Amino acid sequence: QIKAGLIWMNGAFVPQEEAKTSVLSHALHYGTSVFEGIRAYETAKGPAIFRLKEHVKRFYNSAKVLRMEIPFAPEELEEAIKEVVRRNGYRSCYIRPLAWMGAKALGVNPLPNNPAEVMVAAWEWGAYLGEEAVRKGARLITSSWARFPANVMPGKAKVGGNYVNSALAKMEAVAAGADEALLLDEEGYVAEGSGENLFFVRDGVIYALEHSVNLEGITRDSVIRIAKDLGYEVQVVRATRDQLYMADEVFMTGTAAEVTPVSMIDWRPIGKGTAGPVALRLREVYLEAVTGRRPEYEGWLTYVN
Amino acid sequence: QIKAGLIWMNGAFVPQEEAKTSVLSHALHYGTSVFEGIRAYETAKGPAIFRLKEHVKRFYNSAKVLRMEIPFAPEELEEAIKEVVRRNGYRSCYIRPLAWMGAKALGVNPLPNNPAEVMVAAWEWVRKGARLITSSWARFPANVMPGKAKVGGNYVNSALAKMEAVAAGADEALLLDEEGYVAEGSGENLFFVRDGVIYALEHSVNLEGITRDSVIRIAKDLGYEVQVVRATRDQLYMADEVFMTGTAAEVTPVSMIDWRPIGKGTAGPVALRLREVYLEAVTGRRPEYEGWLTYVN
Amino acid sequence: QIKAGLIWMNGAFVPQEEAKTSVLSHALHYGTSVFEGIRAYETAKGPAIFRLKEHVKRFYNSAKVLRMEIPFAPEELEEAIKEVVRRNGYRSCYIRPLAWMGAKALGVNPLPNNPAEVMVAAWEWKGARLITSSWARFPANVMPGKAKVGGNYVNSALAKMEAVAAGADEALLLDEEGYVAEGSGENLFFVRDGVIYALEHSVNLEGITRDSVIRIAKDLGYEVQVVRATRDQLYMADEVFMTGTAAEVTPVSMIDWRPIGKGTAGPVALRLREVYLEAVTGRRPEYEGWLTYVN
Ligand SMILES: *Cc1c(COP(=O)(O)O)cnc(C)c1O
Ligand SMILES: *Cc1c(COP(=O)(O)O)cnc(C)c1O
Ligand SMILES: *Cc1c(COP(=O)(O)O)cnc(C)c1O
Ligand SMILES: [Cl-]
Ligand SMILES: [Cl-]
Ligand SMILES: [Cl-]
Repeated sequence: QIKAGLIWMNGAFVPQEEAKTSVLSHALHYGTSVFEGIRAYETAKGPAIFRLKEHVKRFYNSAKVLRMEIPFAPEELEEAIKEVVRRNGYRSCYIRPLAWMGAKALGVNPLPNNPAEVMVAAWEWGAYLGEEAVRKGARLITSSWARFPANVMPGKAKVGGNYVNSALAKMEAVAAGADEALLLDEEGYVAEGSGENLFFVRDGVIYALEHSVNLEGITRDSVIRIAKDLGYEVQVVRATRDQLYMADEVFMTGTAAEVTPVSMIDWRPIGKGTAGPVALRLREVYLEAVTGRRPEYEGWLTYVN
Repeated sequence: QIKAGLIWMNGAFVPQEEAKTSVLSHALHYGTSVFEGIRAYETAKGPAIFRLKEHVKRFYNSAKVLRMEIPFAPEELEEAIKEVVRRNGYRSCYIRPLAWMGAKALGVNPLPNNPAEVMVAAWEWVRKGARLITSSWARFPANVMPGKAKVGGNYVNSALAKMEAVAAGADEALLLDEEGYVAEGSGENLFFVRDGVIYALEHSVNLEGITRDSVIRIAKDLGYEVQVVRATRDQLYMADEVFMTGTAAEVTPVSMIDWRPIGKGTAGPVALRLREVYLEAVTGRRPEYEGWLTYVN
Repeated sequence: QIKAGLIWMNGAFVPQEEAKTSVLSHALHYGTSVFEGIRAYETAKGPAIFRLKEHVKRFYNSAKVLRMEIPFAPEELEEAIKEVVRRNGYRSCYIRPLAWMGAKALGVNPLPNNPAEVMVAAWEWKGARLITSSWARFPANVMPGKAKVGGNYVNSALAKMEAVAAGADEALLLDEEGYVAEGSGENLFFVRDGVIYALEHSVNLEGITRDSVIRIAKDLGYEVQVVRATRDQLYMADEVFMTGTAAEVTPVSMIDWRPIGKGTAGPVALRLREVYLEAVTGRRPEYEGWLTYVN
């Protein structure tokens, strides 16, 4: 499977083969888990975790939505997140904290299963997209699956069950020949990708999409701050698929996707048909920030060493 | 059970006992009435009615939505509201102006019943925070009921929600709109605070609160950044603070929603400061906000 | 019929009489066409087309929504538009560019019909009373509301007919959720306590007149906010007005038989309208950039 190595399991690191849970775990049956996507980027000062506290804060916030009790102080989880990097001797890596309801009972109500089991795993990237691919840009296709209304699934939380919607949309997009899916909300407005927030640029202005039913991305937040620091005007608005069709540029953000320009949506080219200068510039500054080359953004980094 | 005393009835004051209307009144059958909630607070210079002008304007605006004709000039209603306070010797009181379609006919169309009958009555009138529960009743879409007006019929929705919330052990209900976003309480506008920024909910299908308006101005004067946004229930769950505003509720901190504590689980500093400046304003202790007060004496 | 005169038909001008297309044209059966509305106003320096490039850009943008191919460069279309005014001797006129899918086939899919055929035609050019329509403007995933696609106007046509039959001048469409959207072909604004409120784009077309009015309003010193609005927010507004190439800035004095403010055209709407007219007729140096002098 995934080459994670030593995994933190409820308080102590164990070999990957020991990082297993009962197949009767509530979360494996009812999607009652919460997770985070965190990255450590190598610097000449060792690995630096990007916006660790903001991600951990969201982790506990997601748990609160499910009334899930995480039996560890945020400080303990933060230490575990730094340790999973050190103990495995990783430089750059992806970190996946997970809290899930165990196998105490299988009634749909997860309360009797509290407190939640928790683990932190991390693994290295197999490959990265090169500048050629980034410039060609991602191709999106609008999904036939709508992102869930705000009173159907908790869209501000990274709750496991939520991703059945993301999985269905992603599979559909790939089957259609696209790189990613663009989900609309039930009313017909653009929501977000299967796991990425959307932005578009028109006549010099950068438009971030309102939160609506989307997750409040930390990369999105980072990109907006960076854009403003560079002197760009940033507006937050609700958008339709055809506002994106006629945008000068479109790009998406996410911990895994960083800043990814989108060159085509529903087989309709965006602007020049390749990544545009704004998205390529934002991506560069963002990468400079996460890899510790921007003193003004060092506050966002937590050095493991 | 209400100790209203002298009530202004279509032009003249009469004892509470005499303030009655036909049970064939259109409004008692079809909810065709409009009302307001106005408060008078005691100050060093006597009772002061808070934002009288704004409330009366909305009273007439609500009537317009129903194509209801109020047979009095706003100035006359304003005098009656001041008199209801004076004549009853009130200082701190709740004032309830009410215009309703009468008993001329009972066809559902209220036009034949114009002009409306009008009456004005009044009666003498935290850190733990209020507990809310999200309702199973959604606030009406903007093309179903006039959500910007205080129309009587609208409150069947509020009544159902409030009843459900209290039965569930909460202090107030939090209504969502039909699309699933947060709307407002049964009779209060909502706000939340996150990372130092105050978020006032967009008007959407909610009533444009005068207390909400007041709080925003106060917040800005204090130096807080205020953003007007649409919000989901979980954005509130993760807020540092959340509070409600309304004439009766003033500025009320909300410490818990759906049994999920908000922030520290007790009233937060921001909501408390806004409430304090608001109470200072309505009691005549803020010169910069004196324009909002109408002194009875 | 319309007194268009010489019409540009896929590259060359021909008498109106010859400006015809097969009744088997895809667009005549399935609404697969795109168009624009552009005006030329007389100025001291001759006819001037208002914001020509922005309109042409939207024309091509509308085509992209339908994956329609326009076999001419924007520059060529812009020249044709200027020429339709010159050749016909027009001073103040309405210009109607149109790109439509032809008669190559009649399967609903329009791709086999590309490239589109194109034509450019032109003709010399109290407060409105509105009634809220029983037809909702289409959701953003039902019809492309940011594009001037022919088929979209069946919705506008139905709303307009209803409004007129009800005794009003124009229709006010709500979106499916119940919020105000726009008129059959005009963007909406309202004024309350000195502030001008432009409606968010939601499912509406991004009007060029709306854009011009917002800039003018800001330049005059007005505070402008962009919001979502309900019908009763309009009922209680001090003023309500709508914008569009044909409607310019039109004040709205009544909605659903409920008077707006004074019940007559208000000062803000009337002023924006007058300043807009001054801009399009070349009397405001600050807005000269928006004009294209034909001569
Ligand atoms: C994780 C996630 C994102 C991206 O948020 P980041 O904090 O930028 O990683 C966006 N949308 C969804 C649905 C997500 O789960
Ligand atoms: C009266 C009312 C409010 C609060 O408005 P205030 O002007 O602040 O008193 C909020 N929501 C509803 C539904 C109301 O009826
Ligand atoms: C053309 C149109 C408008 C007006 O836009 P302008 O660019 O100002 O002419 C508004 N709504 C619709 C549906 C339209 O087709
Ligand atoms: Cl397609
Ligand atoms: Cl619960
Ligand atoms: Cl009516």
